[PDB]
Amino acid sequence: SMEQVAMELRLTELTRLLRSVLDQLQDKDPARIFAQPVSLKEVPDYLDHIKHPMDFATMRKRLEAQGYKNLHEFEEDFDLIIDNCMKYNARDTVFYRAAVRLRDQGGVVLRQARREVDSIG
Repeated sequence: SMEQVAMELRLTELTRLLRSVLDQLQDKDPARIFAQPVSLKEVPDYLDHIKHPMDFATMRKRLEAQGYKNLHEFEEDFDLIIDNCMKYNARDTVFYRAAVRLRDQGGVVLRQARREVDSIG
């Protein structure tokens, strides 16, 4: 149907905007602390602690399969990256501190993304 196509074009454009959002958030992580999944070879107990692991590479795979239907779903995954780190690592660690800085800096980006998603529809 033509409606299915129109819907698919909207998803494609959302995907375009989320890719740009993703790039901007990932620049707020210059140490690449959140670039890849936590290694279960190197942190064998991780899944005892963290039930839904997340990282930027995993988001990017979902993104490129057009697997985010709306900004809320994408933000859920970004929040997992931050929140998982802030539970697993103590306050006095470079990891926890990196998460706080990512959260703080990403807030700005996500605030305008929401306006853009609403504005363009």
